[PDB]
Amino acid sequence: MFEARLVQGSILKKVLEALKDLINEACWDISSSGVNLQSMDSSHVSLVQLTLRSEGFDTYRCDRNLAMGVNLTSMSKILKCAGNEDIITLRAEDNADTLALVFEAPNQEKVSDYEMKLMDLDVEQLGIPEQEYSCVVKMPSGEFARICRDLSHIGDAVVISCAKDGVKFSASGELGNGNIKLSQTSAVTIEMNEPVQLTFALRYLNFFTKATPLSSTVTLSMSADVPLVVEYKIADMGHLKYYLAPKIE
Amino acid sequence: MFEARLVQGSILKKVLEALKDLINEACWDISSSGVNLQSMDSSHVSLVQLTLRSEGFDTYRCDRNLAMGVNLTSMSKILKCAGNEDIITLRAEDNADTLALVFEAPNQEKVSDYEMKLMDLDVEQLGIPEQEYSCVVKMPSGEFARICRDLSHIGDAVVISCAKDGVKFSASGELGNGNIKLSQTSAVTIEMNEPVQLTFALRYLNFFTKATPLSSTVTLSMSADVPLVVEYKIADMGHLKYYLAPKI
Amino acid sequence: MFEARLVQGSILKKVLEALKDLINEACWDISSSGVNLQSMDSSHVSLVQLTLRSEGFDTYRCDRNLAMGVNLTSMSKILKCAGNEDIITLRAEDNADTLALVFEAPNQEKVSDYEMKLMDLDVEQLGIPEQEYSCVVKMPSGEFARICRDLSHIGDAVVISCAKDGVKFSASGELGNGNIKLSQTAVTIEMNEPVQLTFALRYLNFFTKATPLSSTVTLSMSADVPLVVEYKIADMGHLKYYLAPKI
Amino acid sequence: KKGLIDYYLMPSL
Amino acid sequence: KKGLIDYYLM
Amino acid sequence: KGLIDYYLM
Repeated sequence: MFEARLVQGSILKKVLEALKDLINEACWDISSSGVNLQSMDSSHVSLVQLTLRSEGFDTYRCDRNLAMGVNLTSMSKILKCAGNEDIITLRAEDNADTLALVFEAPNQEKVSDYEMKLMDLDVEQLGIPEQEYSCVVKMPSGEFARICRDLSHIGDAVVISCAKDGVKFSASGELGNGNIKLSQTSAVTIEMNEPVQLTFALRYLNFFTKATPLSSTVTLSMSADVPLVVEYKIADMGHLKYYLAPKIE
Repeated sequence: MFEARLVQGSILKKVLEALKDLINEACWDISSSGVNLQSMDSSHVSLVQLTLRSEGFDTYRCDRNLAMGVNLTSMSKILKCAGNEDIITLRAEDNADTLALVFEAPNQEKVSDYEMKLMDLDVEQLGIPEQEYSCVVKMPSGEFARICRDLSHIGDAVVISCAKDGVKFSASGELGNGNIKLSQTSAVTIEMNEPVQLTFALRYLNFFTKATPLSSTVTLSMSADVPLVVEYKIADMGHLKYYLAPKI
Repeated sequence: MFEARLVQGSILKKVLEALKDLINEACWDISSSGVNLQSMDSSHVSLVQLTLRSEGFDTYRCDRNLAMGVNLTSMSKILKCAGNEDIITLRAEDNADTLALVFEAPNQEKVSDYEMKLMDLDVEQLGIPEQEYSCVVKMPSGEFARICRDLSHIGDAVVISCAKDGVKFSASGELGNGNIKLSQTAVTIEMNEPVQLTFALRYLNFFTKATPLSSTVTLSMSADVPLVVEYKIADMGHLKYYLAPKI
Repeated sequence: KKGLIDYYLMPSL
Repeated sequence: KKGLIDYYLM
Repeated sequence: KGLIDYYLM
């Protein structure tokens, strides 16, 4: 059997909000380590990677590994029926055909039980390379969301340009061009082995930023000839990483 | 004439908001005892019944009984032009083809007057049975609205089951199923003479919950083989009851 | 060169919001006295006029008069990338192909620069004649916006009629009619002769997009002249809207 | 029939 | 003609 | 190369 109890049920609601508009269905890999999801979007230009370690759940049991094929829109509709302060329990039989989600209102005397149908999904899961990066930029998540939103009003593509003392974001379209320069602060932090000047699709980025409610900070890891990683920490329990292939033209 | 003055005019704003998406046009029956409106929706699956007692108005005058044919969307447009703190007076001459609505602002030296054309409605008179129900559930209006809304994302129908200590609402659809159980409170209050398990169309309940602003409480009365009633109190004046036929 | 620094950059954000749904394009006429913009809407039923005086800006330089053709939808988009607390600097050469706009964040450590392509406009700025008004009504801008909105749900046109003690706004349509009566006791009327004039609510509801600029609005009215809806800007100028009589 | 309010109104069917 | 701002200009 | 597949392992 699988059973996971998360008192801060709101984490789950935000994760579904952060995922459901980018990918339609995905395998939730459940094991003794916790809950892992890894999925490319339809176009294969981006990849999402969710970790929820077992020790972040108030209780966790996984008797056998399990790949749960999930329609993310359906899971999201179910999770909208949870209040923000609900304790959320996930539960599935071995070789499950369905997933049970139970929501306990901690003030109120109200219990909701939902039962989600699972999909049979053909796997195909390739390893994500382990590496270190030329530049790692830590900054406030709300700032990054705003910067991506604003620039998308000017152009399709963001040039991200990073040196030891600051990071620059540039866009350019029909109406003109723009660039936002943030200075490293005493927070905006830059850990740089060497400078980078890389271009990416804002359309995808403005989807990553729907994870903003998970954390007040976001980190950007980049190198020449490799995907951008935009990571959001899910405090004391995991993270949500989005990878973005460089833009070609 | 007919003339009624309502210091708390927002009540009337909320009543129109609660009616206009469900009912296009209705007769307002004016009389000495107050205002009564009764109407089926155009599909005949639901019925609404508004009662405002003459007592609950600050002044009230009715010389001759009046059946006033009203397009609820027009009336709603007019009441939009009332602020939430306004004193609202309704006035109709005895051979009325129009209704006057006068909005007196609290603070400012602003008064507004509107004249609304009435319509010629020949609606069918028909009696709502008075009865005692198998189950009566008193609960927060907001909670009932959240339940109906959330379940309608799962399926089109709700099964409501009631027992001495608890009411359950459940729905099932293509994505799977869902049920919500609320225990009697020691606020939810359940008076179960005999248990029910009944099916209703969620879509219509979502129209009824547009009355949520009139009351922080709602009451669901149900028995086998009869429509559900969903009742909101208009405190110190009357009520809005929605009736819903069982889904077949 | 032209260069203007405005510490209250939200003035310009609000100006462009007050312009961009009424007019698509316009010449910003920059001189040493300040910035003027004048443009009819595309239907020719109304006219807007913007004055921002040089002494309203914290720094102001203009070595040569310029006429900069601007797509206002684009300028809006750029100004959306400015926060409400930002210092904004406009910059342009004397033979300008582009407008530079620089936003300096308050908490600091954030500077944005935007470069907007200008356009060629060949417009014919005829004169607004300085008139005399039978009735000038000074009122709260929130209250005027609410009235124009509410009445637009009853009919097309407002009949504005004014006299010693108060002003009345009326409309009528298929559903019926309505009147709103405001007395002078903050409502202020200086009237030499009574007036009863009709105007299109559709244009007035574009005008009220300027309501964020001021908590008061003045309506200047006579028979046989356009209505002026005026919003003062701070201590630095105004936006005036002119509306032909609804015929 | 039974899914319509008409069925239940006075005199009830 | 009178419903146009042109009429009132110059 | 503008696809993630390119980089997977």
